[PDB]
Order: sequence, then C-alpha cells, then structure tokens
Amino acid sequence: DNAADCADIGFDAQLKVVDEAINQVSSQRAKLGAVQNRLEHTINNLSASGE
Amino acid sequence: MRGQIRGLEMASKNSQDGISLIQTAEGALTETHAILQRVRELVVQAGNTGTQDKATDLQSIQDEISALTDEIDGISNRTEFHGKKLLDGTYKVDTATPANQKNLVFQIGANATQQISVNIEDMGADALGIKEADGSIAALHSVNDLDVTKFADNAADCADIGFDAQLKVVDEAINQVSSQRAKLGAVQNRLEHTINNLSASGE
Amino acid sequence: MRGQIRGLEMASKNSQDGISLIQTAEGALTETHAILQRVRELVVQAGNTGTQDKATDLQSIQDEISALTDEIDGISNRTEFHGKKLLDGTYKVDTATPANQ
Amino acid sequence: QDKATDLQSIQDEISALTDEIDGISNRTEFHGKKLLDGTYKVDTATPANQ
Amino acid sequence: NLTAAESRIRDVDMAKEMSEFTKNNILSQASQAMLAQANQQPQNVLQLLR
Amino acid sequence: NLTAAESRIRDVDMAKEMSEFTKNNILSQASQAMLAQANQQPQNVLQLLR
Amino acid sequence: NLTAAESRIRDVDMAKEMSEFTKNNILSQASQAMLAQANQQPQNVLQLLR
Amino acid sequence: INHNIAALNTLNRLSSNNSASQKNMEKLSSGLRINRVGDDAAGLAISEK
Amino acid sequence: INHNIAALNTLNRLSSNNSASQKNMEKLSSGLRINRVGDDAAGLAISEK
Amino acid sequence: INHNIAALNTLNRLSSNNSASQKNMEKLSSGLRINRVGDDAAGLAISEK
Repeated sequence: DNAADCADIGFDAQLKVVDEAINQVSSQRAKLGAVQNRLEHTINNLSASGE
Repeated sequence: MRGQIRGLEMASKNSQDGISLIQTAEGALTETHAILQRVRELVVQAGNTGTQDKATDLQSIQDEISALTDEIDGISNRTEFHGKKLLDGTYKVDTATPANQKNLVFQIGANATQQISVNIEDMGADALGIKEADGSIAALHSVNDLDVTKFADNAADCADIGFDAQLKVVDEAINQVSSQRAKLGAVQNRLEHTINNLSASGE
Repeated sequence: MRGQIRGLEMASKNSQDGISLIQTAEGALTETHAILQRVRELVVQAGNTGTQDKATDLQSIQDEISALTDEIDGISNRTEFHGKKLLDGTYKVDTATPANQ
Repeated sequence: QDKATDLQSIQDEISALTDEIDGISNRTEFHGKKLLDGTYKVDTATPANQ
Repeated sequence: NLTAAESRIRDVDMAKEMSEFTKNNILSQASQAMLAQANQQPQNVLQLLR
Repeated sequence: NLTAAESRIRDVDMAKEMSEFTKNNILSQASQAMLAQANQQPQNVLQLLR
Repeated sequence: NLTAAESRIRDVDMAKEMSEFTKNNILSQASQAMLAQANQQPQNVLQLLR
Repeated sequence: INHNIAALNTLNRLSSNNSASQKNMEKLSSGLRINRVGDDAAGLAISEK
Repeated sequence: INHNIAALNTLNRLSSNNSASQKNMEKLSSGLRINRVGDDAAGLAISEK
Repeated sequence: INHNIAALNTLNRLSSNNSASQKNMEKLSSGLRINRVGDDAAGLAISEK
C-alpha cells in the first residue's frame, strides 16, 4: 500500500523497529556478559579473601 | 554490523532481481519497437500508395497495421514479471492524483530510504499527447492508423487525415518507447554501480 | 605500562577499522568516478551531436545524464559506514563556521 | 516485484520465526524458572513487582 | 530473465561455498585438536596422584 | 509444416542438450569431489583415537 | 551513410571484442588461481595446531 | 574435577561445524542452496511459482 | 583468523570478471554492443530513430 | 553457479540467427521475398491483384 510514509505500513518504520528489537536484545546480551565479567572479578576477590 | 552485512548481500540480490525485471521490460519494448518500425514502413508506402493504390488496398494495408496494433496491446497486456503487468498503465509516470502512481521502489541497500523509484507507461494508446493522449489524433495514431480510406482525402493539411501529422505521431510513439527503453537501460547501469558499492561494503 | 600496551593493541584495531571505513568510501568514490567517466563521454558526443543531432536527441542523452546524476546523489546519500553517511556534506572540509566541520 | 500472495508466503516464514521467539522466551528455564519472559520486567509500574 | 532469477535463488556460488566448505572443515579439525589437548589434563591430575 | 511440427516435438536442441550434458557431468564430478572430502572425517576421528 | 552510422553505433569491433573476451577469461581464471592459493593458509594454521 | 571437561563445548562445537560441512556438501554436490526445502522457504516458493 | 579470508575479494572480482565475459559473449554472439537496451541508451535511441 | 550459464542467450541468439538463415534460403531458393504469405502481407495482396 505504501513505501515508507504511514509509520505502520512503511518500510522504514518496520525495519527501524526490527533493528530496534535487535538493539534491545543486543543491549540485554551486553549487560549479561558484563555481569559475567563482574562475577569473575568477584570470584577472584573471594579467592584472595579465602587465602 | 552483521545485520547490515547480510542485508547488503540481500541488497545485491535485490538489485540483480530488479535488473532482471527491467530486462523483461526491455525485451518487450524491443519487440514493440520493431513493430513500430514495420508500422512506419507501412505508413510511408501508405503515403505513396495513397496516390497509386485505391482505398481498398489501403484497407488491406490497414488490416496489417491493425494486426500489428493488436500485438502492441498484446505485449502491453501479457508482459508480466512475477505475474505483475509492467507495461500497462498500472505505473503511469504522473497520475493526476499522485497517490495512484504506485511507483517501483526497489530495495538497494540494507537500511531505510535506500531505494530507487521506477516508472513505466506503454500500450496501444502510446502516441502524442500532453496529459491524456488526445481524442481523434495522437491516441489512435498508434491504435487505429488513419490510412483506411481517409488518407486519400488530403495530403498533409487536416492534422487528422494528413500524412505529415500521422507519420509525425508514429515517430512520436517511437520517441516515447525509445525514451522509456533509454531510461530503463540507464536504471540497469545504475543498479550495476550499486551492486559494486554493496560488494565493497561487504568487503 | 600495561594500560598503555592494551590501548596500543586497541590502537592497532582502531586504525584498521579506520582503513576499512575509508575503503567503503573508496568503493563509493570509485563507482561515482566511473559514472563521471561515462558522463564525460556523453558530453563529448553531446559536443559533436550538438552539430549533428536535434535538440530532441540531446534531450534523450540528457535523460541518460540526469539518470547518472541521480545515481551520484544516490551514492552520496546511501554510502554509510555504521549507519553514518560519509560522502554527503556532513564533513565539509572547511565550514564557514569552523565549529561545524 | 512480487505480489501480495508471495508476501503472504514470506510472512508465513516470518510468523514461524516469531513463534520460535515466543517459544524460546517461554521454554528457556534454569532450575525450572523462566528467565526471558516478563517475570523480571526491568522496571514494573509498581516497583514491588520487579 | 526468469531462469536467471530462479538461478540467483536456487543455485550456489560454488566457489564461495567451497571456500566455506574448506573453512568449516578447518574449524572442525581445529576443534578436534582442542579435544586432543583437552583430554590431557586428567592424566596430569593422575601424575599428581602418583 | 507437419514434418516441422513433428521435429519440434521429437528432435533435440542438441546444442542446448549438450550444454545440459556438460552441466550434468560437472555436477556428477563435483558430487564425487564431495564424496572424496566426505571420506576424510572418520580418519580424523581415528587420529583422535591415537 | 545512415546504415554506416547505425552500424558504427550498434555493431561490434568483434576482433577487439574477442581480444577483450580472451582478456576477461584470463582475469577470471587468474582470480580462480588466487582463490586456489587463498584456501591453503588455514591448513597451515592447522599444521600449527598439530 | 574429572567427570566434566570444559571442552565438551568443543564437542557441541565440533558437531555444529560438522553439520555446517554437511550442508556445504549438500549444496556443492547439488549446486543448490535450496537442495532441501529448509534453509530457504520463501525463496523456494518464489523460485517454484 | 579463519572465518574470513581476505580473498573473498577474489570472489567478487571473479564474479565481476565473469560478468564481463558474459557481456562479451552477448556482444560476440549478437555482433551488437546494443544487444540489450542497457550499456548504451542514448546511442540506442539515436540508432533507432 | 552451474545450473545456469549466462550463454543460454547464445542459444536463443543461435536459434534466431539460424531462423534468419532459414528465411534467407527460402528467399534465395525461391527468388521471392513473398515466398511464404508471412513477412509481407500488404505487399503480397497488392502484388496479387
């Protein structure tokens, strides 16, 4: 029906929101991997405290 | 990044498919164009034979011409790519209401607004004109060529019986078809450049 | 020292990424450049054919030329690296206000 | 290039992929507790429900 | 044009798909090397046992 | 006209059918290459055995 | 003169276009050689693995 | 720890990479990326009509 | 690095050179550099009128 | 890609050029460009009356 100029039929809107979903998933994954790094640092700290 | 990349490979394939669609249109316009060559010949010897032959023989020549016309409408009403007729008035270059243009906005990239528009317009009534073709002239000069019995009435000085007007509008139709084909081939060149750009972006 | 080092490896990767960005720009400018070659041809035979052909045929040649132009604006308005358009006037070499460069 | 029909076919593939998205979000469990689903909304309207 | 389009869909860039073939083989065999090295640590644990 | 029609039915576009001939040969021999590479993985499994 | 002009437009310097034909073939096949050599480095990486 | 090597991930990895090689053979022996219906459904149906 | 050879550019290069050979055949089998409408549009229209 | 050479257009081209040669023979063996009714209809009817 339209190319890009309805915001709910438009190509540009749809694709933009696909990349938005990819942005939310990628953000989530980034946070989680960051938590893994953090927890690693904590294991080392606990190891020294055990020493 | 990865999403962009895969959409760039898909962008290459997209533009290639677009080129192919165009190549279909260009085979069709090629044959239509050759028809108009034959028609032009028939109009020239309709010119002489309007002063050698009778109105009957001009009716026979006319039978051949109208047959060629029915082939023009034929190609414009059979030429399909993915079952969508391209040549017909579906994609009028500038509809009176611009909402109705339905322009061929092919995908060229992997992100928003990275598209190119295309237009096609050709049929029997593909002769001279301004917004519409016209009435008695300039629409039927491709559909119903006047060399029936009319042509024996005058040489060039009625603008709807005249030799010069008719032939001028044949060359006008040839001009519109040739212009269309030129635009389409230009689009193919453009799309080629785009495939190369996408290839480097993929690199 | 260690911080410097790891930032030097990251410096290598940085400059490599920069090279790649440039290579994108250079594919784009390559195709644009080839377009200008074709245009130049069309201008030369526009030269002769301005004294052989009619204004109509020059309108047809012009249709081809303007198409090539729309490809120039196209490449300048689609060429992106990390979604940032490089060729467009975003990075004017010397803005009238140098703050805007 | 294509018709609305072919877009319906592409859509069939897309909706299938979607049902896999809801699938993973509704099967991904660690110690039988679903993680991805809206159980742990980052900021509930009532922050008590986080 | 339609045989071309079908081909662009159905066919393979068999050069590229061979470079991919090679690549996947090297990744497999590399993982196999990592397995070979992976099965060498418990024996060192045994050396620690005696 | 009828010998022409029969010919259009019975005969072969032997140029096209030769391009096809070539093509099918290349697909066969390519599949044979894939077989040759396919029979190389169990030996790597044996390398893992010893 | 007009058949000559049309010819100068439409026709091909088929000698020149054959020299070009040859040339493009040699560039293709040369690129294929470069591919053949390109797919030999990961195997050396594997030699480094074992 | 001995009952569990960390490099079991090398076995899942190895099975995955092998499966990649399997798809590769099925595409090279066939010359078709639509060899099986899977791995391109929409492209199949388009190519089929 | 193994997932990405630098010589993928040899594959884009190879596809380009092949396409060149394709245009060459279409010009030599036809004897026409205007075989397809593309690759010379203005020259076509001139040659057609 | 192997299932589809680009030079199939050389086969359509070759069939077309062959057909041209066929018309040529039918005109040279006959000495008539109106040998078959087709390829000049109006000129036929004129030549026939």
